[PDB]
Amino acid sequence: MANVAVEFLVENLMQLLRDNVELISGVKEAAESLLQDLNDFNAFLKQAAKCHINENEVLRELVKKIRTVVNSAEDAIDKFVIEAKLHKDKGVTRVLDLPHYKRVKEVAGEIKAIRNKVREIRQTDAIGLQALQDDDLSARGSEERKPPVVEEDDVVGFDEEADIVINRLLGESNHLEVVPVVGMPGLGKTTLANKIYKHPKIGYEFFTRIWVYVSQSYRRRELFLNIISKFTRNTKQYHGMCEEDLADEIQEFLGKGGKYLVVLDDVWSDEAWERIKIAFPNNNKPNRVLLTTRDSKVAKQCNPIPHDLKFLTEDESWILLEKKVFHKDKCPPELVLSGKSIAKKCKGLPLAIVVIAGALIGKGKTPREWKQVDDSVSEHLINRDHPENCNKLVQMSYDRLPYDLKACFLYCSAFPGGFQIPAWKLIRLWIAEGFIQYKGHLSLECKGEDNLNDLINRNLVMVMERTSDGQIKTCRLHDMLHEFCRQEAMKEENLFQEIKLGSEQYFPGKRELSTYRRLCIHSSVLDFFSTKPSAEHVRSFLSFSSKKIEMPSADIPTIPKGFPLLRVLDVESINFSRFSREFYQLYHLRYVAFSSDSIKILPKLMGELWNIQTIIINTQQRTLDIQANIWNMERLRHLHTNSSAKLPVPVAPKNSKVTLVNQSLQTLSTIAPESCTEEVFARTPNLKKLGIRGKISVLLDNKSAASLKNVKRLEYLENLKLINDSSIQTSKLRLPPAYIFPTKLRKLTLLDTWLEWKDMSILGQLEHLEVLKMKENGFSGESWESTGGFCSLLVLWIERTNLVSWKASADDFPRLKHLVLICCDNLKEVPIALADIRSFQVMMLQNSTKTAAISARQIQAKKDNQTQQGTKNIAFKLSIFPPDL
Amino acid sequence: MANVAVEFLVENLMQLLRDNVELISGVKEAAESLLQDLNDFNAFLKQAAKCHINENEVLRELVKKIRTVVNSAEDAIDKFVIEAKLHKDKGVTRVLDLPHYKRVKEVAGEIKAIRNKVREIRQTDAIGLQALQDDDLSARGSEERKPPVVEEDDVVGFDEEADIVINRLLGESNHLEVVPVVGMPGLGKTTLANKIYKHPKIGYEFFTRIWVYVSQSYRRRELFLNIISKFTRNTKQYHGMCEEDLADEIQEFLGKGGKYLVVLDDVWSDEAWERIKIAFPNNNKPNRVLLTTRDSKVAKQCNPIPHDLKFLTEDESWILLEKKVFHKDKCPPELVLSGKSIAKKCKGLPLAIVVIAGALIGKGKTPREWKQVDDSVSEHLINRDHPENCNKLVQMSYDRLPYDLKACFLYCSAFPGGFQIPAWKLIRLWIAEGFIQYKGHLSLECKGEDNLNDLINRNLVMVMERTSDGQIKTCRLHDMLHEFCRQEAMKEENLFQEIKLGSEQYFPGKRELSTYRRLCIHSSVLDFFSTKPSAEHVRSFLSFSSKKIEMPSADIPTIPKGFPLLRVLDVESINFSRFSREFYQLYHLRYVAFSSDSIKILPKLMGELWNIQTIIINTQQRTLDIQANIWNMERLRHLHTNSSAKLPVPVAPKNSKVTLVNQSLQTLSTIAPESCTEEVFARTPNLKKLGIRGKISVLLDNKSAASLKNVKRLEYLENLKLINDSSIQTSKLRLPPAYIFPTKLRKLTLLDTWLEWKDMSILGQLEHLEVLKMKENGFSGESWESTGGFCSLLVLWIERTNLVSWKASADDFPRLKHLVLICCDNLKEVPIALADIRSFQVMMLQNSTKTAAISARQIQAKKDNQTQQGTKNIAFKLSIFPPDL
Ligand SMILES: O=P(O)(O)O[C@H]1[C@@H](OP(=O)(O)O)[C@@H](OP(=O)(O)O)[C@@H](OP(=O)(O)O)[C@@H](OP(=O)(O)O)[C@@H]1OP(=O)(O)O
Ligand SMILES: O=P(O)(O)O[C@H]1[C@H](OP(=O)(O)O)[C@@H](OP(=O)(O)O)[C@H](OP(=O)(O)O)[C@@H](OP(=O)(O)O)[C@H]1OP(=O)(O)O
Ligand SMILES: Nc1ncnc2c1ncn2[C@@H]1O[C@H](COP(=O)(O)OP(=O)(O)O)[C@@H](O)[C@H]1O
Ligand SMILES: Nc1ncnc2c1ncn2[C@@H]1O[C@H](COP(=O)(O)OP(=O)(O)O)[C@@H](O)[C@H]1O
Repeated sequence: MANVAVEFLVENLMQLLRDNVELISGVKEAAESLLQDLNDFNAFLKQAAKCHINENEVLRELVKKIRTVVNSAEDAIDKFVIEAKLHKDKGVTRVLDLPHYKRVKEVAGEIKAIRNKVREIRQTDAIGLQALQDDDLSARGSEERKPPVVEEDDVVGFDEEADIVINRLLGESNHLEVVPVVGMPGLGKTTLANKIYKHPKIGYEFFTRIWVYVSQSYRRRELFLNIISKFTRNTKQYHGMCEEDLADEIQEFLGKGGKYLVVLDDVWSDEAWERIKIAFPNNNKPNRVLLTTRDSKVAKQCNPIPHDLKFLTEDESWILLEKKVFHKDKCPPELVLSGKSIAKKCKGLPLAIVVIAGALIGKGKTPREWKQVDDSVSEHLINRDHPENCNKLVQMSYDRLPYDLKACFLYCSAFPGGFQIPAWKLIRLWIAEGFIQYKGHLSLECKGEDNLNDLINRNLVMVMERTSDGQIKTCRLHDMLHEFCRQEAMKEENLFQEIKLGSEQYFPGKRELSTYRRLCIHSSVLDFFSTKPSAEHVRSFLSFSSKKIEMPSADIPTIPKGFPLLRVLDVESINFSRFSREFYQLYHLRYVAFSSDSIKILPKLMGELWNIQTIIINTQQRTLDIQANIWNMERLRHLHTNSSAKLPVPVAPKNSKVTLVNQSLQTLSTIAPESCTEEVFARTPNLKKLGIRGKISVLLDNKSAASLKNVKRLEYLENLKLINDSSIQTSKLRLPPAYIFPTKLRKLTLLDTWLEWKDMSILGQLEHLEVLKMKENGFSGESWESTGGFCSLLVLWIERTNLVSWKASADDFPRLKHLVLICCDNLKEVPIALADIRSFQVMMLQNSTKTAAISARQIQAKKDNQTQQGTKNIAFKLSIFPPDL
Repeated sequence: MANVAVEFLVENLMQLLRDNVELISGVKEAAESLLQDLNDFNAFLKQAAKCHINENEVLRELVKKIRTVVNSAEDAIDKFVIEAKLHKDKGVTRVLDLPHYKRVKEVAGEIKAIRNKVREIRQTDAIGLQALQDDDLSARGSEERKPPVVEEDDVVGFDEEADIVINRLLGESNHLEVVPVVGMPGLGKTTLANKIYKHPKIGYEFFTRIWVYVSQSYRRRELFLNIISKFTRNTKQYHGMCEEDLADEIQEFLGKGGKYLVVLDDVWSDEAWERIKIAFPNNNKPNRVLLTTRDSKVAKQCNPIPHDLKFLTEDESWILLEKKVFHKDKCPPELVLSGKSIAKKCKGLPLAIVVIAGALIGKGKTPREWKQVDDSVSEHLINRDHPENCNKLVQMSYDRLPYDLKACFLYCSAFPGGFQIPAWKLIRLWIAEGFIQYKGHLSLECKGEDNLNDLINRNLVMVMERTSDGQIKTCRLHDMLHEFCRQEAMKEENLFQEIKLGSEQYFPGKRELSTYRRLCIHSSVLDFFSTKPSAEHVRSFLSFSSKKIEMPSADIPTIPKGFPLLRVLDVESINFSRFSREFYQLYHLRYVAFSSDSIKILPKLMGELWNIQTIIINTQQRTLDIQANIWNMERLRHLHTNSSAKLPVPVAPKNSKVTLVNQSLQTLSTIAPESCTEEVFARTPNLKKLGIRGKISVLLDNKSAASLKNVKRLEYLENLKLINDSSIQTSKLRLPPAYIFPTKLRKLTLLDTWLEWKDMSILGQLEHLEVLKMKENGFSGESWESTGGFCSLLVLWIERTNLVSWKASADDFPRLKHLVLICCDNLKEVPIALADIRSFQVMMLQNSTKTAAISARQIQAKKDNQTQQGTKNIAFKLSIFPPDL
């Protein structure tokens, strides 16, 4: 939508005028003029949006060229800004910088012609404003939306295929067999196969169970490395071994672990199965493979008997729609006939019905909306076999979205097919692109999380992984939605364009690449950069690859010089050895991610990019030294890192009264303990997440820095992590008293502190802490005895400890819901008093002593009797690692 | 509740341990013990609150003797803190200074005996936990509450008595006659009388109309000063007059305004009417006065025929109940029988029904709750005429309130009966008393406002005046609610104690005062301070008088020396010549208000008080100079003033890296223009309100306009005020461009800037501004022509300008709701296009030309025609203050 670009340009111009007067100084009148005209433009596009522009040709004619004239302005202003900052570097103290001030004033001549153009067009727009304001529709207020807790996890009317499949498997002893499943896209082969892979009988039967996704763009060796990973810890060794030997190693590991069930998803080409099957050892055991698909030929080839999936009958259809649109509550009677007619209109496709329930949630729950939706569906599914019917249905759902979500959905279609989207990165990309604008009081990140939850609710985006906290950790887009969104973006809106290279084709020429605004290259990238492209109007550049590619020493300069107007640059999948000066000459850079293996210092010139919001760095060295004045970069909001970062020593200005305290700074992913000082925390009042890697001892000792005591100043801090990199128990470490920590702290992580279990009382004293995660021998001992305090703790996580005896009472953990016990191969039993807590719902116990498993089964039987006893308890689910136990 | 005191002590001790380590260095061990013990008792009392406490004597014994212990600990800790801070001022560098640290360390010995007693209680209270694990009631989640828009403005079934009285009045023209009304308290005499005083016929008949609330606590001379103020512009002439001459002057002015209707409310004693009546000139006019009362005797005395009021019948009863509990929606059928049974039991009392509707909102909308409240209301209204039948019903409603709202509702009875509570001050007092504890993300002020709205919703608190923008401005409690709350506080909770000098009340001795925790003296207070009281354990002190009382030069030491442990101190009704040296040793002072007439400097000693949150200074000087280090005091949240305040020049610590940036500061009432600087605005990031009184020229001068340009830096600023004191139009003033102002600014006020009307284009560009108030010739000119831009402006307020011509179109102000036009004595036209704006609903026009009134009547006719045309328009109310216009 043109509104997005208009708003972003207005905001950036305002920020540049307020903040940096000197750069814009030669053209201030033109800046203010463009500001007024863009405000008026935005109002006009809103008024046009109120109407159905597609209904009138004149309205559609009017919108065109609103966007091009706006685009011409953005270009001229940005070129001017970069030119004048280069002038500042020139340091021409001449009063009249006649040489090359006439170049920045050539850009200003373009600016002036552009201001003249914008003054025009605005006069024509004033014509037809009154006529447009005569008409309006959908005059209503805005309501709230609510978080997407799990709902309808049960699968309507699909027990039949589940039981048939679970029956078929385990037929012939000592045979490696494959179970094909087919059925048109959106039917639910993955959903049913998930229900199988999570049915109790399957987990009872086979010990090893691997979930594997194999699309068309799948890679064989990438898959083998990960499957070997399922068994062992490190794959960096097998980065240097052949696929065949890798196939052999997977075979040995998989054969060792008794039986095995392996799931490969959405296969496309029979040769794909032919190649992948090698790793599986046919060692004369009843091991079952479960592949699903869409094409019939491959299913038939891999086994002469494919099990075809089934459509949902009319009743299943209506019940499913009722569930999705009305969630737990039951439908009010008046809409029943409408909903049943729509369900019948669907023909029993779970995908069409699901998206339609999303559209109904979007419209409302009033009879007029239901009748209109019924009429529209009765029109857009006249055929069955044509997939574009699903596209028409999704378009109908899509039309009702707010334009802000319209931008986010398309931009979520940017990622490659089959790629699992990291939610935090997706939110930060949305922020840096300008799709989320200040409205209200929520922090930008919270608004982004709410937007993602909204998109999940109407069933456009399917969630894949969730956190311990219950939040979302990784999402993606179903194939049909990906195709519809990609076509809509690359064709209509020109949001972005992709450059995947088919056989016997060439990367476009400079004239074509001239008309792009964003690039995505998810295929051979070094090949596009060996050509030395040049497109002055590329603002973003995305490359979400699978492997890590090295960048040749003679090829580093190409990105900075080819695209001198970047804003977003995510090349996390490309490893750099260094950087060139043109890099530090990129002055519009907002988002910047990159990897590296020999980087140790963040050069100081990097602090001259005065618009950076986000920074993400990967480095193999333990210590990363930062020399750029991050206290100078006003708008910095995040600084991620995987090594231990050594922040610079802060100094306030001497001749300037102004103090350097960043109000908008929310993260310091991993800083060294040496910098956990009073001043570092004086400068970050609003900090919400902090991490410290290094030798946690320096913190805990009270000589060098009362560092844990320094932590008291961060009032809003809500997440902390203590990572120790020393591998030597030089002394014993002691946590300070529980009045030093912040009050809202909600999630803590320890790793190799090696603390004594008596200190757990201090943590019990904390009030709001909701998740405790101690990994890799965080607390050392053999005797912990609960002493109360964990009033609100919701998830407990213990991994790689030598604890033996634990003792508690049902009043120690009143709100427990989740309990994680990993790699505790020296614990004996879990206290049974944990079976008394009502909310205790999920437990898991990995690589643990079998006596603990027997006690856990006792606890499960206890809670089963409780729920049987008429209490309104939440259902009980257990998990014990041993297949036998 | 004991919970609130427990929590406040815990929080204060935590803050003391964190920030001031040295003060509590000698006792930190007892301090930490006590801190853990107080957390344990907080949890204990929560569990006790789960099980019913009112009904059980064992519980009401157990809870006692914990409060005594916490109070003893509080007193010991506070005495320790004061003596140790005096030790800091002593500056004894001796390693071992026994004198006055032996007595301080034996104050720590008292602390140690108290910690021992707390340990004993800890051991004892653990006994008796077994029963608490058994019992728990009202286990449920918390939902949201919504802001109080007007509900049931219309009065159910009262129209008939309004008819009788409106018909009754005006019968014998040319006579001064009083109209009494009688009907038991809580029946609605003032509701009906307000309905009359706002009936169109009344305003049409009489020109002048006055509202004057009266009560037993009335004061005549104040009444007249108020009665004459309503007519006059300057009260200076009448201030030094005699009460009889006050009567004379009110007589003359009341005669000037032709006829008149005067309303006097809740007259108690005939002597009152006899003493008041002289001021009314019985000038042989058809003038009317309206009295209402709860007593028959005085009503008979005033006139031999009082019109006794009626009770609501059953239908009106149930109608009122459904209205109050369901607002604009209709009751679900199942609850109809219950609601009607309750309404019938209520006998027809509007107050009983209103309170029961409030209780029903509080509980829920489910049949079990309705049956419960029904079976309880049948139980508590056995008698009829008697008042206590009402008190019991309030008890039923009040029982369900959260323990947080119970404290605030009780604390609202501190104010003397018949006092209109200033809402902002009330919220600030609640904050300083610790009643509102940080919960969530809302600012403390927002949480307080929400709490007040909640209290209003249940119909416990009656609103009196609202602001321009629709918010609350002052409130009060109905008499019976005040009596119930007063007894409940003074007797059961010992929340506070009043000392009302009756004809036979005489000031308690030192022993009795040894037991109070808070005082309220709303009577002669100089008389109480002539006695030189002494009570170490008084924490608050409140005196909300109506007059201003000057403090004798010999009694300024009495407040500090008598009460050396003060926390809150509101004596805004007592003028101070100066402050004695003990004021600067009230180190616990959080809230401090006072007045003055000769103060010009806040001496630097004031900055030594490290806990001050709020400061209110009401000085008659034109300029107030501040020398206390505002940047040193860390918890400062507000600073209110009358004179152009001249803040000190900021300085950073030379030898310390610390930066003096207050995150909590949120107000500066009237700063001097000279101090507005980037140095100051750098220190106050979250500032939300700013005011600048002085010579606005320095600001608005484009050459020195760097001032408002500095104002550009406050991101969250939401309210700004420009007040000019100079009476000389020395030059013409121009607003800087609209990209300098913050983006969220919602309300602007100008006063004597004398700006050209062409500049209103700048203010049009601002997007979110919702209320514009220009007073006392803000914008000067004779020709303003609207140029669009006021996208979201809701109220327009023009006062005392020589504008003559105004031109606009219905697209100029799309969202206007209320238009205020006062003292515009030279306007000739009100563009008719304002009648095409649907949002426009209330209009006003005061001291304006007749042609404007004609145009306004045409506008009302137009909107009436529109609403007649089937459009869903919000009903239109027009008002011209002088009816003959
Ligand atoms: O807050 P309000 O209830 O709306 O009172 C406002 C205003 O207050 P704000 O602009 O800060 O909101 C002023 O009250 P104070 O700020 O001084 O406390 C005062 O006008 P001045 O700026 O000239 O002081 C005037 O109240 P009053 O009529 O008692 O003088 C006015 O009243 P409104 O409520 O009608 O806006
Ligand atoms: O499950 P989560 O709720 O995501 O919690 C953590 C955490 O994530 P958050 O701090 O954002 O909540 C870590 O995030 P990052 O370190 O990448 O910033 C991540 O990595 P760490 O191991 O270093 O904590 C870790 O993932 P994992 O432990 O698997 O590596 C993950 O916990 P999960 O195990 O559930 O992913
Ligand atoms: N039996 C079912 N009941 C309700 N919804 C279903 C069912 N089966 C699939 N879905 C819906 O279909 C989507 C899952 O996609 P899916 O059909 O498994 O992809 P494919 O079948 O193409 O591999 C989800 O939105 C899910 O809610
Ligand atoms: N029909 C009604 N008559 C009188 N009061 C009503 C009615 N409906 C609601 N109320 C509410 O009852 C409250 C108490 O009445 P009020 O007029 O204060 O008592 P009184 O006039 O007897 O002192 C008022 O705030 C009013 O809003």
